[PDB]
Amino acid sequence: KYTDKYDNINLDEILANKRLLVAYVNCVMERGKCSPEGKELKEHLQDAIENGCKKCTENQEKGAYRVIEHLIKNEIEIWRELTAKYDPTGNWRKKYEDRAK
Ligand SMILES: OCCCCCCCCCCCCBr
Ligand SMILES: OCCCCCCCCCCCCBr
Ligand SMILES: OCCCCCCCCCCCCBr
Repeated sequence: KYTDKYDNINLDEILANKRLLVAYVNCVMERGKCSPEGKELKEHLQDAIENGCKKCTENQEKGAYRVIEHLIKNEIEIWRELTAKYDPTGNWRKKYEDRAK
């Protein structure tokens, strides 16, 4: 089971501040420095894609959808690079895009 120690981080504040959001994106894309939380996310994202969040907490599932919907609607280029890197066979791309729409 993934740790819940970072589960009280306010995702709304991150999504509303481009500088904060880009820091996490560059970390997960393996082109920028990581915060402790960013490193933890980077280290579990591939696994979560392979098993549909089987080890995610309820807060992580809810938070993943919040972040993903925001990217699909407002940061298309970021969404595309993330899904291409972590989900190259497209297990979830159409499913999340359909929900967002
Ligand atoms: O439940 C919250 C734990 C994860 C803490 C990191 C939040 C990062 C959210 C921004 C992700 C941007 C796409 Br890489
Ligand atoms: O259905 C595929 C899920 C895609 C999003 C997975 C988010 C994984 C969150 C990992 C949290 C680790 C603590 Br920082
Ligand atoms: O095709 C699926 C690609 C999934 C990439 C989205 C990663 C965003 C995860 C954010 C984690 C937040 C949980 Br608090």
